[PDB]
Amino acid sequence: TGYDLSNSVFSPDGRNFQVEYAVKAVENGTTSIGIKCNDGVVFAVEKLITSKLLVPQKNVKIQVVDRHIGCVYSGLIPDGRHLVNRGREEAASFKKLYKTPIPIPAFADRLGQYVQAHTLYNSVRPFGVSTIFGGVDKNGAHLYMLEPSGSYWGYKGAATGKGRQSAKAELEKLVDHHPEGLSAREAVKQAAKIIYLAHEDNKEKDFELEISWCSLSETNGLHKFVKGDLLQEAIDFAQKEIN
Amino acid sequence: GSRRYDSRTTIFSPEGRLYQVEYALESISHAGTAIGIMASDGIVLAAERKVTSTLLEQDTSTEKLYKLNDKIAVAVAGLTADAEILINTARIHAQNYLKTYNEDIPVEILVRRLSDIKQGYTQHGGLRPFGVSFIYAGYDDRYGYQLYTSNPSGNYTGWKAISVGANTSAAQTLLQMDYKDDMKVDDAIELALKTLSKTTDSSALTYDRLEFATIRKGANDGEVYQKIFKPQEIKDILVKTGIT
Amino acid sequence: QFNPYGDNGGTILGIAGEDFAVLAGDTRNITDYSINSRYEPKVFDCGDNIVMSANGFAADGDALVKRFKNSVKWYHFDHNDKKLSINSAARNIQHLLYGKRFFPYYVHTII
Amino acid sequence: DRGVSTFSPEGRLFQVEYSLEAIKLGSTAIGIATKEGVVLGVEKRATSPLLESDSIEKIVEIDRHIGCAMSGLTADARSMIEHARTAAVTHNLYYDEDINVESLTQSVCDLALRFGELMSRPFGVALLIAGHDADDGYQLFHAEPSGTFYRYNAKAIGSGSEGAQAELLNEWHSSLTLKEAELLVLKILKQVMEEKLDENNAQLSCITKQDGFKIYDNEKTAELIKELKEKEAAE
Amino acid sequence: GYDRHITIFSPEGRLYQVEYAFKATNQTNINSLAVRGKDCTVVISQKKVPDKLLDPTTVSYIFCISRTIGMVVNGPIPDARNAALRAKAEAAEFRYKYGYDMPCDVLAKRMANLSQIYTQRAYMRPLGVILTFVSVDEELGPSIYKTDPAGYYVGYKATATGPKQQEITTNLENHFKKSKIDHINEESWEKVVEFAITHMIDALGTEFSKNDLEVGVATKDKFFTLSAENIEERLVAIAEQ
Amino acid sequence: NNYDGDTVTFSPTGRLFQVEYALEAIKQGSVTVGLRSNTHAVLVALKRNADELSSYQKKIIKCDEHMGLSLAGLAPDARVLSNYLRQQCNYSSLVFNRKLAVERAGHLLCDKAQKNTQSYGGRPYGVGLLIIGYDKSGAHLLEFQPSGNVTELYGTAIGARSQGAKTYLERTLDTFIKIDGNPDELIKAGVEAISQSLRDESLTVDNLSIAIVGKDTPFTIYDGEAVAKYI
Amino acid sequence: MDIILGIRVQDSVILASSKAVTRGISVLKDSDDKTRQLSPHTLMSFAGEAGDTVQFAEYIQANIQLYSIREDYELSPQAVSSFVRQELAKSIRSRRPYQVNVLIGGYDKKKNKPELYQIDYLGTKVELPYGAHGYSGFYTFSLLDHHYRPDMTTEEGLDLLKLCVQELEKRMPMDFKGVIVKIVDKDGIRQVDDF
Amino acid sequence: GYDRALSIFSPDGHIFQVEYALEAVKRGTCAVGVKGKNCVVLGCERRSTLKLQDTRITPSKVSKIDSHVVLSFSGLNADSRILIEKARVEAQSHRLTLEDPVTVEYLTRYVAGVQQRYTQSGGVRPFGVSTLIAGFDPRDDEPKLYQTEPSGIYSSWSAQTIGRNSKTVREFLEKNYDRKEPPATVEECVKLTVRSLLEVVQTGAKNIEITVVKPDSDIVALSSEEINQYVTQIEQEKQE
Amino acid sequence: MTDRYSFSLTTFSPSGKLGQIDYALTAVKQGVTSLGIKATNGVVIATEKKSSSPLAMSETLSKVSLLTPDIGAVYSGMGPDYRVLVDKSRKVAHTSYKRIYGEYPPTKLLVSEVAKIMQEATQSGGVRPFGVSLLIAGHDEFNGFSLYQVDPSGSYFPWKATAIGKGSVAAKTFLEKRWNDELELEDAIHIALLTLKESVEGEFNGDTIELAIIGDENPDLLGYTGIPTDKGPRFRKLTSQEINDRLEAL
Ligand SMILES: [Cl-]
Ligand SMILES: [Mg+2]
Repeated sequence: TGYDLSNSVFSPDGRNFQVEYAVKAVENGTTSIGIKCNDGVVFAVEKLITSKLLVPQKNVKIQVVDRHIGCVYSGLIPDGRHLVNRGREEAASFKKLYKTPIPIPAFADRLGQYVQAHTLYNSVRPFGVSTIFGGVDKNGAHLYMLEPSGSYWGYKGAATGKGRQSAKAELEKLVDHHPEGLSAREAVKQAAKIIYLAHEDNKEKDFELEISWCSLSETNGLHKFVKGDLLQEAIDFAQKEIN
Repeated sequence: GSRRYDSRTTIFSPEGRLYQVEYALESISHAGTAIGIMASDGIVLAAERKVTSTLLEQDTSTEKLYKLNDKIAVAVAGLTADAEILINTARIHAQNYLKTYNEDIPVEILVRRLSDIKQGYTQHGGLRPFGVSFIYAGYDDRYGYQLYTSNPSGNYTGWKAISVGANTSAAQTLLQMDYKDDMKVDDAIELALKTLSKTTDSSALTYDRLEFATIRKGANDGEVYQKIFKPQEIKDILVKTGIT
Repeated sequence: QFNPYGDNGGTILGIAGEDFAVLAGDTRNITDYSINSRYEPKVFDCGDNIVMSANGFAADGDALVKRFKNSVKWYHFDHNDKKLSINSAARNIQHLLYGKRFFPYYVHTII
Repeated sequence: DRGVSTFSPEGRLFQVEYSLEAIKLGSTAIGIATKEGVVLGVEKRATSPLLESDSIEKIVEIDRHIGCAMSGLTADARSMIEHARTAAVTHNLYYDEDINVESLTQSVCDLALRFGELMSRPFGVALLIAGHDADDGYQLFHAEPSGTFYRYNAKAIGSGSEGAQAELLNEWHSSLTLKEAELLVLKILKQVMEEKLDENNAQLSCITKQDGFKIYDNEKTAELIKELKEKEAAE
Repeated sequence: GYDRHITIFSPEGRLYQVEYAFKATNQTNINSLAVRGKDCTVVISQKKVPDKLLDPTTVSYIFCISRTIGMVVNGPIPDARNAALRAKAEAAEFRYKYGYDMPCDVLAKRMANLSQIYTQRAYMRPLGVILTFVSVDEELGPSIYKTDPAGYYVGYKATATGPKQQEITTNLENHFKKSKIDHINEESWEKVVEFAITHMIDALGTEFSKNDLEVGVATKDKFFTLSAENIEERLVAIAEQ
Repeated sequence: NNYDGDTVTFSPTGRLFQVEYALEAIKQGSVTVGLRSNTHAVLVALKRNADELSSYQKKIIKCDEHMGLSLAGLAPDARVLSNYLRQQCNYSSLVFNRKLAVERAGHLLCDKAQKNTQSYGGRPYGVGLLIIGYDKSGAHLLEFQPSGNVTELYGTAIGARSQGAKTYLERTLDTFIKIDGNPDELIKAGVEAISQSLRDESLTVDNLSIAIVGKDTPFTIYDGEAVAKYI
Repeated sequence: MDIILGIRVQDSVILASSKAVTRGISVLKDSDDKTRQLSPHTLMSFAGEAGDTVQFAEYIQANIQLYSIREDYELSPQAVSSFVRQELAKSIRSRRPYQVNVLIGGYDKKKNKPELYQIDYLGTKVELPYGAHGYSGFYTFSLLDHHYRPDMTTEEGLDLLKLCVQELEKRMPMDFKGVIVKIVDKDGIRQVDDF
Repeated sequence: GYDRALSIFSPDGHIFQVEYALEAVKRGTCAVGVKGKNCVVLGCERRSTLKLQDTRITPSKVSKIDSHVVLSFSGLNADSRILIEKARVEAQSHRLTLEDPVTVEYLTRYVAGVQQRYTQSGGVRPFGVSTLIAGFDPRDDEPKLYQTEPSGIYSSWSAQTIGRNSKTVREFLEKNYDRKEPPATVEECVKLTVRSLLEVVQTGAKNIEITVVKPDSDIVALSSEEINQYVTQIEQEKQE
Repeated sequence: MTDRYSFSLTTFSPSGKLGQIDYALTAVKQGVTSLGIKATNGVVIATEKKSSSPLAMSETLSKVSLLTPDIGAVYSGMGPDYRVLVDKSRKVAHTSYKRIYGEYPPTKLLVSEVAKIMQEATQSGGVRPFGVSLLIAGHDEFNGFSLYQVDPSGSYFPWKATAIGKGSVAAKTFLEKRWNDELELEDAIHIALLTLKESVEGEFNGDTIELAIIGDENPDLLGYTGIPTDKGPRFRKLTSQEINDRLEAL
């Protein structure tokens, strides 16, 4: 054997074991989710409070690309930042040449091709993150989830990290119970609940909730962080549902 | 990364030998024998073709003996494809010298440069060496008739008579026995063929399994002529010495 | 054709005493016959008790002062906060100026 | 095989740690810093009696105010010295002044870790850089192939280093004269050296503010050796 | 045995990495099929959306390379999209340099040559995909050309790719034995799509809803994919016969 | 085991062993403490010597007038990273006439360390850094790890036996955070914090290293007789 | 720089080269030797642009001396002249060409014959019985057409050369401060001290 | 470009590639250098398994770097040509810029620096060659003899030998060479060099090369008969 | 990133073998049989069209390829490696010859350029050898008709007649019996079809056999008229119908 020692090497199955090993690093990371709604998308993430010494609200994990795209990820945090830095360069060159802001599907492939490129050579390591991202463009709302292999699809709801199965189950119920659609303000509240429910799989350390959103009506198509009264309202909604 | 798959072609053994050079020499020892003999009035090059097939086109073929310029030729032992890379380089080097100085290149200078190229492949670059040994036969106005050999190590030496390729041990003993300094070309021709005829792995030495060449001053007055022997001319010289 | 230089006018003056030194300069900045500013300083405290002015073409003057101020900053980092002596500053400025020998800073510099 | 810039499980660079073993095989070099000057002394260690010992150049001038002694794979030091000399002279050209001993050492130590897959391996030599400047006075530095440098009051490197360092620990005080320091280097060198110490197989040097960096003659060192032997026999 | 990790020859003259790339082809567990009409070329592929949270409109292995050329992929989606983007760039560049639309077979050759390079050069791995290119070429007419990780390519009367490829292949072979011709003798592309689906149903032995299939159609001067309702309309026509 | 030859290789459980081994170099390094209030930020560093004849390895480096760090692990790697920070701080000043935000400083270090963990040939940085600073949003303290992970904190400590100081600061959180407009008292809390990581040795005059930055205080380092006040 | 002459006789080559180095309205030097020995039996005189002349001469000298050491053999005058020509032929299409004209006087030991080559800055080589560069030729060529014979001795060649220098001293506008004369023959290169 | 670090440290602190290059030197034919009062002599072994050689054209073991400096070697022959070429180029370059030929020390220091560079450059192996560099500085009558080796260290020697069985001939020279009184004449110096090679060589026929270097670029290689006279004289005195 | 494989993947083993070349030759052995026969007034090259599937159109896959108007090539071994070699061979004929001399290269020199390309894959960094043996048939004015074999090592040999691939050992023995120096082109085509039937197992017709000749000039295949010196390509690919005509009188 030895097929798992080098990246870009096919095993006799037809698998790239190094990519599957990168997925294990993603599974080890904290929970993050994405919820598509009527006219936009909502992102949320679990931030483990390792210590009392961590400054609240000042270790931001959700990142913005351009002005209309939000990105969140689980796994190796530096790898996620490197991917967003590339995403920002890709979005900047698109807008530079074509004037219009980068569409979400266009943006999704730019990340996809870049991540996929890191499975082609043994001189690079695959990305140790699954990235949930999306936003609002001319064709409406789009949510995506990208994996270490470069594989991505569009999603109604997306989840990754240590509590992905719990979050997926909760997401599937929302899709069934709301066939006509979920509103942006509802999706923020539901996102909070799902992170709190998904925290049961990481319950040694208590956590800090962080939410962001893009919505055509509520945020005017731009990416914003949920803060203050709207954040606390979503936390209270989540607290009421666990009890 | 790629380190895993690197053979490390340019390293020393614990004994102080170059693995790849030694193994390239082992490759060359299975190649058809080539003999060079230097006489007072010319040089002979003789070489044995590698196990010939009856349907091989013999007259329009070149495997062992190559022309570098009008005054210098080489006999090859090893990979032909590798030898041709080096030959074209040597041909170009000779023309660069002629273009620069308006004089034909001295034999040793050409040999040294070709040998320096081979040396480079043993010290840097991480590539395999050229699996080739040359016998250089040539003339210039400084040293007259000269025989050299070079091998994959890039080391070269001068000779009165020499063999490369297969059965060099046996061939060198036979040359060392019958060679003498006042020898003529026609005698050297006979010695070359007699040596191949005894050291050959074939049943009997025939015209179709030989390449032959001479470098004489047998042209008209103070000038050198290269003669790459035709099939019929090898057939006649083989009968004339009484081998067939 | 594009001319990369200009004349911003003004004048400067340096005098040295026994235990002090002055570097003066007018505050007027001009182009041709127009006044750009009545108060645009061109004599700067660069740190380590060194004052500097690079009068002539203001863009080149500002660029040079900016580079020397930065040179002082990196001298501290690289040499354990050592004070840059006036003679050492002078020699450093020579190299800044001469570095553009074939596209000069159009300035008369005084420190 | 394995990468050149690889960490061990203990958190150390393999190649750097292996180069330190090469330095332990090298000949002894000792430096002592005083308020009157810094003394540098080395074991020459000729491999054969036919070798002309005066050609063994293990103590070296970098500038008039900075000297250097080496130990280990001494061939590796040539490009380090060349860099140091250029750094010293270049700084004088740019700033019309002598360069600080610490800044010189830092410039040399920047080369140390410029290796990988830049040069192919770390340096296999340690340097004792002794000098003087107006700011921090007389200084002695130990520059390693790890890129790290420590200032020392006294320091020994090479094969007899751990035995000599323990001896320097007891003997060094802040009021040592230059003459006392010269004898102390000779004393400690004679203890750790295999062959018997004399003017031909050992070399002394110093750096003072007044006279700058000076390598001592074999005649001058011989008198200090004779002075040392008499003083030890005197009690 | 490092001769199984990179693309160099094994003692028996084989490239194991190339062979293992072929096995990656079936990792998606999807079967594709391509046939030619008189005026058109139809390609169909199974569409499996296991996760309920997926947006089914974004799940696709058929690609519009140029206006005239369509491509279906059998293999993982990252390598599929890598190949698609490159093919799109190649087709566009061809048009710019040579002043006419890149033919299906020429693009297939170009992509095949690229695949060949990955089997010879060590630092590049093969893509674990089989690319089926389709068009109605202005010189050659309805065309199907297929590329694999070995760098092999060839034209086809019809073809199939996937885990149950052999069952589909023989099903089509038996039809062309019977019909005695190189294509589907049919006027409209609608009925050629119906043929393609019908024969896939018979070969695989499964029934299809509108969301179980994915259909691409190449006509003169355009290649297009069918929507769920276009396929549903097509499924109704088969059922009522 | 088989997956620690280089940084480009993941283990079967999704670990990067070369990064973890680089992390191990920090644990071997001498202890250093960071803590802040709303007005000031303080670094306290225990310096280490080779022997009694040697000097004490300098742990604290200045990056700008408003920012600087303390190191633990490979000192040459701290020199490379601090030099990079100096340049980035300086770029912000020359181009934008803007003091570099301490948060952006951390983001830049994270991205620089990351590139070394994803490429063949290179290696991770073998050092951990505590960055303090005062910018437009008040006092800050960051913890850099060579994995790439940067974290903003009220207080922390890294190096050998850093868990003692880190527990103390976790208890003292409510006290020291409100030491506003009082440098000497914030330092005292830091000196008391680092004292919880001491074993056999105590804080001497040429052993202790303290640095401070704040509202009306440039980043300045105290060594030698200047720290005798706090022993 | 200005005046360089060359005369090939029966058994030797004689090169005469002016001693003046002028810049502006000042003769800076009146004892300048405008020549370099390339090998024991090959001498090159030179004239042209200031700086270029010596830089080129010494560069050629270094290359020929390197060849001599490598092969333990002296290159023929013909071979040296061809090398020099090629260097100038490269130079002329460079960013900044060598503006240097040369005469190469050598004794070929294999042929036992003196040889004189005239090469201009463009790389224009000619073998001649007598040669000159610059305005000198406008007087000397016609003079030598008349007085030169191919079978002359070295002493006859020196008298023939004296006749050229006298004519140049009479009719040239500039004071070139006389000439340094050097003879190249079978025994090597020597300088005539009293001319 | 090929980047691989071939010369690297091992756990015990050795660079094996440099040490294995020394084994190649140990395999090479013996070379000896002895310096007298007013001369230096370079002696060289030539292995006698090669008959039918052409000694006119075969590369000589001693090479002139300039008219006043010579270089002999032991180890890989192909490798030595690269060092000799570089040294010859540097010799001419020094004359061009300094207007003075190289000192023997300077030329040695250059060659040694080249050897060192190949012990910490990526993609290259060390030179499997040790050299003896001998000559006289410009306008100087003091003899100079230096040695270099693959690692890059160099040093001056009153007398020294390198190559195969060099430890035997070094043993001979260590007792037979007096520092207080070196070989006063050329004859004495050549004889001591020939004697030292006769401990190792085999026969004193076409196996020994001798090259004598004297001050002011006075270098000459001895012929067979001239060397054979020393061999004949030494053997007759030996039988005692 | 970047090609870090700057070192040879083909190296000498202790026995002196070049492993990758030997293994490439093994791949050629597995390949389908192809052959070449030289006549007095022409050359013939032939091979079996091994169809991957009956649905596949074997006309689109061309094993016999035109390199110049007077030179053709056929192979045994790995088809993709051959295809790229043909591309490079066609291009090198222009860049290194036709764009310089204004005429197409002679057979031996084009062969030499192909051999060079294959030799470089045997020594250059980060590449394996080509897994093919070529048979190149061609004509030029001064050498006349010629036939060459080119192996993975880069070695090439001129042949009167030969075969390579699957059943080459038997096919070469068959050709030794039938070949003489007085063969006309039609006789050589006849022998080629006889020799190839031995190695072919399934169907044997014009649709499963690919065969081309280097013979007389073809003015009808030139595409234009008016230039007397330009007389048309000597390379001609025999049609499916033309093969079947000769299979009746077999
Ligand atoms: Cl292509
Ligand atoms: Mg002219």
